[PDB]
Formats: sequence, C-alpha cells, structure tokens
Amino acid sequence: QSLRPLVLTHGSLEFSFLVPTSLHFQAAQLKDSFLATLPQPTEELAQDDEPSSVVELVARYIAFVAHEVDEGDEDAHPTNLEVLKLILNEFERAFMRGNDVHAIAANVAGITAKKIGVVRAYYAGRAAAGRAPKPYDSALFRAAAENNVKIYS
Amino acid sequence: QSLRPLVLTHGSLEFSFLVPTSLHFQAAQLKDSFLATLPQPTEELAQDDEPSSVVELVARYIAFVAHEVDEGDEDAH
Amino acid sequence: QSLRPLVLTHGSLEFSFLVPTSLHFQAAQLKDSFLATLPQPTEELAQDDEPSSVVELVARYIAFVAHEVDEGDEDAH
Amino acid sequence: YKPELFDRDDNAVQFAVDWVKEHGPRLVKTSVGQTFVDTKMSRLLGVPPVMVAGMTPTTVPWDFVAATMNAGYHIE
Repeated sequence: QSLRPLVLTHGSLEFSFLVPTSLHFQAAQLKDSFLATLPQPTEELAQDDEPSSVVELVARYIAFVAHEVDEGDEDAHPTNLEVLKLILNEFERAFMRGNDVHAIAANVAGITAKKIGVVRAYYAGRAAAGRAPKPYDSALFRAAAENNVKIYS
Repeated sequence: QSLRPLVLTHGSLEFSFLVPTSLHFQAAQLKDSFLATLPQPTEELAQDDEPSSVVELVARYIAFVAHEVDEGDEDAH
Repeated sequence: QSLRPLVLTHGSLEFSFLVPTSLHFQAAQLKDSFLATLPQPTEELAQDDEPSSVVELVARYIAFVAHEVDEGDEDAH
Repeated sequence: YKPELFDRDDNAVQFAVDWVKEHGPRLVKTSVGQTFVDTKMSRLLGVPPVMVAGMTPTTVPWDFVAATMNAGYHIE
C-alpha cells in the first residue's frame, strides 16, 4: 500500500526495505548520515570494527537510530519510533526468524567482537521502542524441565 | 491540482514532469534506480548505447518502468 | 503536528527546519539545487562571496527561493 | 557459550559424550549366531578386536599369517 523502497549500501552488501510513504524520508535521513558513519568501504570482508555481512548492515543501523531516539533530538519523537519499529520488524522477520539474537549473532564474521556488536544493537532498538523480551525458554531449558538435560549452576 | 514536479537528469539533458501527489514517490523510485541504470554521464552526445537527446530520456525511462510492470514485482501492481 | 525535519548543510555549518508534511518536498527541491548554487565548501570561513556563518545559510537561502517565487516558474505558485 | 542457553531451534542442545557410552565394549550375534565383541575396531575390520600385530621375524612367513587369518583374526 503506502510503500517506498529503501536501500542500505556498503561495499558488496546491500539491503532492501519497504517504508510507509510518510516515514520514507525520516528513514532516508538516518540511512544517509549513517553511511557517513561507515568508513571507506572495502569490497572485502575484513575492515576491523566495520560490517562483514548484511546482518551487520541492519544491526549497525538499528543502533544508529536508537541513539537518536532515546537521546538528543526532540523534534522528531514519533518519527524515530516508527523508523525503529519497522527495522525491528524487518529484522526479527528475515534475520532473526523468531529465534534469539545470540544464536543468530553467533553465525556472523569469525571476529568475536562483531558478534557481540549485533547483539547490543538489537537490545538497543528493543528498549528504545519499549519492546520487552517475550518469555521463551531455550531448547536447553525445555529439555531441562522435561528431564532430558540436568542443568547445574 | 494534485501535482508534484519530477525531473529526469543526465548530463546536459533534463525533463520536467507533473505527477499526481499520490504517484509522485512511485515515479521517484523508478527515476532513482533508473539514473543508476545510466552510465557515467558525458556532457556530450556520443556515449554509445546511451542517451543523446531528451527524446531518449523518456524513451529509455518508459521501457525501464514497463519491465517492472509486466515482470517481477507484484507488490506495486 | 504535520512536521518534517529539513537540514541546510555547508562545510561546518548546518541548520534545522520544521516543515509541514505537504510542503516538505517543495523545500527539499530548493535546498537541493541551492546547495549546488554554493561552491566547493571550505571547512573554514573565508571563501569570498560564500557563507561564513549560519545566519548567511538562511539569508542566502531566503533569496534563492524568492527569485523563483516572483520570477519564472508558474507551476508552483 | 552464551547462545546455547537461549537457542530456540531444534537440536540446539548438544551433549558432551561419555567414553564408556560412546566407545563402550559390547556384544552382538549374527544370523548364523556367531558372537562378536562390538567395538569400532572389530566392526571396521569385521572380526574379533583381538589382533596379532606385525612382527618381522615371526610374522613374516606366509603360513602363520594365512593360518591366523583362517582362524578369523586380524594379523599384519
């Protein structure tokens, strides 16, 4: 319906987004000064403290926005929130697939630091849109409470 | 009435368009990824397999759109 | 209410604006071809016949628009 | 690490092996009712997990090797 294509480009990796028409320029602003946050793009996957994959494009973006939601600019209060909720949706949608951020972050660039980077970026937009964690237990604690595993602390 | 100016720019040639307000961003999208379809603009009229005039700006654009109408994307029918 | 953030950027100086939603793209157009009116930005305050501060960003912009109001384009009165 | 306490999906939990379990000796019988000790070795080879190792002087002659093989055992 009210839809406006948005791209996230860096080196070899880009992402496709579908914004409400109203919210398309609020998300253009972030996308813009956010690609300035990024350094000189490598067409490889090695620049340290910079995106390796497309799961990091969204992760690094989600946090970029949540910083300006919670902090500073009061001119764009409702617009930040909408921009957030959409990215958090597109994320839990494609990238997370209804699984935890950790097990999904655990599958990115071999660089240990970056995998943590994805996780803090999510719980940054998770809290900045007020979304509480939903009460799931893990496959571990299921089979734990079902006496397949015998967990100790 | 419901009107929104749209430009088509390449090198020395550009075109002026008047869109309904509703349809102005659907035509902005095509205009955008279409000027990426175009190579590095010459300020002359010679780059082979690329626009010489403004009749070609519209021509090359009309086909760029009709490809995504008939084929692929069903989100924006 | 009906509000859309607009920025005016040149070198070290930028300005923040709050447009009605309807009027946000009309002011985007001016902002755009107006930053083309400006030369290659100095990160200092000395380029002659070009903005030193943010009071000049608005001043130079106000006149840029008033030229297209009074003169020429009747499509966007 | 951390992600294994929160992993949602199936077969997300792994169990550290037991050597007694994983690699424990066993017994099995055939359709023609032989009985083998069930080890990785015997199963691999297809014969009892007791084996006469290669030994130059004594394990060279083609007799003793063929004989020890006719006895259904692994020799080198």
